Amino acid sequence: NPDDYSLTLPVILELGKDLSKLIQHKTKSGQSFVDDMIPKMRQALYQDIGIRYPGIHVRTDSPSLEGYDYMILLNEVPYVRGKIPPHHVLTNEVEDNLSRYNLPFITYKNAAGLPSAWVSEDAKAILEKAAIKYWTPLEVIILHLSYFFHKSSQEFLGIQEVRSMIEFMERSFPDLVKEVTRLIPLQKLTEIFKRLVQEQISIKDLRTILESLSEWAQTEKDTVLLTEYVRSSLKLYISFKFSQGQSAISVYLLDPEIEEMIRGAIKQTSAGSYLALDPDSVNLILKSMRNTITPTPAGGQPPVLLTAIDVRRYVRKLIETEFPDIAVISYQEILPEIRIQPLGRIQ
Amino acid sequence: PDDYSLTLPVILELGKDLSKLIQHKTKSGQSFVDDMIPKMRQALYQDIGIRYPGIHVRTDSPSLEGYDYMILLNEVPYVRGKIPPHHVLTNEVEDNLSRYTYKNAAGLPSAWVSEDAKAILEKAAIKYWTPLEVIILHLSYFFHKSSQEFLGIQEVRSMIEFMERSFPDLVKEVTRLIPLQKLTEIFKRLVQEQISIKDLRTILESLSEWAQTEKDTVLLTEYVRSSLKLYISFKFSQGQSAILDPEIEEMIRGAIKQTSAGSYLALDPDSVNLILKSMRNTITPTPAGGQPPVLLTAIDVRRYVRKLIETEFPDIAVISYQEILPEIRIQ
Amino acid sequence: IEQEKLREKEAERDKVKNHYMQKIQQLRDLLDEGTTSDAVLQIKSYIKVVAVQLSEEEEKVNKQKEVVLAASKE
Repeated sequence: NPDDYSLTLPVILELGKDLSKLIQHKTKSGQSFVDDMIPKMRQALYQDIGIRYPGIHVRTDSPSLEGYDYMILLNEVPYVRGKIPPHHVLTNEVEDNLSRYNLPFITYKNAAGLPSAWVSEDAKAILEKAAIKYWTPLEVIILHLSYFFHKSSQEFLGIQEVRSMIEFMERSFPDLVKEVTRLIPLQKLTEIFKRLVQEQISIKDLRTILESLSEWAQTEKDTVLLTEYVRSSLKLYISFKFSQGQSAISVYLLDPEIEEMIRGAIKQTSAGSYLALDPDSVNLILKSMRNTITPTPAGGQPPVLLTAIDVRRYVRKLIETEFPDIAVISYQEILPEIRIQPLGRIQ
Repeated sequence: PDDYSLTLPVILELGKDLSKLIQHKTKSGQSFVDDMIPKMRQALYQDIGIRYPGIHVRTDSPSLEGYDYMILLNEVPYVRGKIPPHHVLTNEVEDNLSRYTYKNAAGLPSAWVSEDAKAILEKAAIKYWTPLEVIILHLSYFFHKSSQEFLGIQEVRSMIEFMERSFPDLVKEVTRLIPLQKLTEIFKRLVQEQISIKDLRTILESLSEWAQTEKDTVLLTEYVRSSLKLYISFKFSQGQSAILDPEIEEMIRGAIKQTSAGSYLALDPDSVNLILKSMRNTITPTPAGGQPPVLLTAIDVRRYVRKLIETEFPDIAVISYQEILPEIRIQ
Repeated sequence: IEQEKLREKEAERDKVKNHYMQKIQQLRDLLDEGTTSDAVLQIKSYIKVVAVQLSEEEEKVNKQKEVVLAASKE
């Protein structure tokens, strides 16, 4: 009825005409864009991150786009535009490889955690013979949406979805849930989940999170310290995420002078410990950041930063602004069986 | 539609060859998946008082070779494994290798011998393990060393409500004094030191005596230990009577800090070397697959000792004077 | 006699100071070695322990400096 209210549409994907005709047809594996690929994206995200992401509204034939351009909308507001080179597919291959078979490469780094190497799409069987995986431009859209939903956790974890997952949990763990909701109010619990998924910490393993809450919230009602204790009880997931299956984890470290000047950050005069810190140092550390970083390749994940226990979150809150692709952890969030390889000396 | 999914507790990934092996029956004709895993669960429950969940088997892992295996804790892999092809794991005496090596986990034997030799080992009174039985042993070591994540509050509730079927007024007396979270914490503090909680009755009687008077969880755990004299003595003396330095005892009076809700090890750090240096030069190596010897402490400092020495020698049991039967007989 | 007390207290503070800097150096050199997380957690806990002993020694030194200044103002 045109005389009611309407609910805000979360995520809209506009296409120009050529992509809208391209999503008509089946792929090599015969799959539909709308009926197979998007749901499989959602399920894979749910296995990766503990988040139920909403379904996607795709509108064809945008007035505002060329035919090989696409746009993504947050809450009926466009968020970022994209382009696709015509008749090219995106696979991350080293410049060495891009010239070791004599194929074209077009450098176009479309978003930040995505490959930057476009090769003419007639070369597909060549890349299959060379055992190089390539992505359909539709699969490129899928990858860019996935990067969105990783980077845009914050806007989709509000209180009603937290309630929905807690009420799913009640079916199995009702007295645990009742203890948790005696200890933690629902808004503050949602805040804890948000501050977890800030650093790409999955909350798929709800059981361990709830157990750690029911331990630690016996005493402490600050949301952020409880988030820290949840991290320090997710040692196993953090170690598997960042040490990538090895005997060892290869991280960066701080300088202890930096650690002992981030004891400067204390703000006991205010309720929260907001940042009381020499303004120049936001360059002064950060220069030594920029000359230290290894550029990870685009399909993997960045090098890790290992900090002292109490200053992990302040480091992450500082360095997300330019480098959202840093995971900050501290000593308590890894297994004390792992050997840590000291290979940054950042002063 | 889409919904939520529950975290799967224990997933066992198999390579192709093990996945073909688990189709067929074993030497005594009983099944890996339908008998041996349930029998492992039943034996674990009989030994320690813990209801472990059923086991999620995926065959044909892309990421493992065919005699390789992987174990997942909450859909996060915990340790990878290997099996030498066509070998069975039989602890030998090393000289045997020339009268007739892979240490897999730190409580598994390190001697794989080619599997054709079965009648030799049966005649020679040598116990052998199927590689399936080796998987069973490594899973058992997992669940011993990973008790803590399977004794949570809802399982404690389930066992309490099983108890209510028989001892409901005992249960109500216990839960009038003690919240369920603190009871689960007591159970965790018990099963940290591999103290079984199968015998719920004696634990509940000790609780219903002592929790009239004491509301600290840790003293109540100590009193449950001191009421499980019989179980501790039978575990540790192996049915015998007789199979530590005062200066350390008189320097652990240093560790009185109790200003906050808990206690605090308040000690000159260097003593963490003073115990350990003498510790390694005192220990008897008990035969691989046996029971390490047992450490006797003063009554109020037992937990501090156990918390201290677990880090390098996790499989050595700290007890104190009150926790043995009162009739059983280096620094 | 108060100068001798001051020497006593400054020696008793300086032994603790030397131990604390030894612990800091051992922290730093086991960070440089590539030890495990057990080692660093335990040494940080023991540093948090010996911080209180260092602060008690500093407070005793401040009291003794008070008394020595008072005896000088005699």
